[PDB]
Amino acid sequence: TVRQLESMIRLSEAMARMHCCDEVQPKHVKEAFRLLNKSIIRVETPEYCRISNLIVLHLRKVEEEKRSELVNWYLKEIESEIDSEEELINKKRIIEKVIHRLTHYDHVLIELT
Amino acid sequence: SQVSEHSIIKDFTPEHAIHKVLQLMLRRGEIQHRMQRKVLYRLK
Repeated sequence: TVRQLESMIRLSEAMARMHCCDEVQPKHVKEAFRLLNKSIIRVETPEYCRISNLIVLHLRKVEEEKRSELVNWYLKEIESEIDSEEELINKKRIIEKVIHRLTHYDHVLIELT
Repeated sequence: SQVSEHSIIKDFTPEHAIHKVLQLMLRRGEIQHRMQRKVLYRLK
């Protein structure tokens, strides 16, 4: 939030005050940012690349505004860039996951990316 | 379609009530009833 910005200002001032400086140089700001960024931890959940798939395909379904045509239109549209006979089963598996955890009624009305 | 909602009126053998009950179902939840209106209404 913006409180992180004020924390960065405070930390950079302290970093300068440590070196008995009369004005904050960008090295102090760099150290304050580095410390603040390093403190914040990534939340690890058990593959997690699937959210990349969900966002990229939900975006396309948003752009377009049955299952039969639309399912395989999805199972072509994301295959347009990298060759594999093995990520199709992956995409259909995650699509089934999304169907049966109620994120697809073909792009339910109440779902924010 | 709403005309199908009238066909199910005919085969059972009122418009205000048939629309009111579906209208309540629309605020009831999400499954099988939002999905018939969420796209038909926007496509008219």
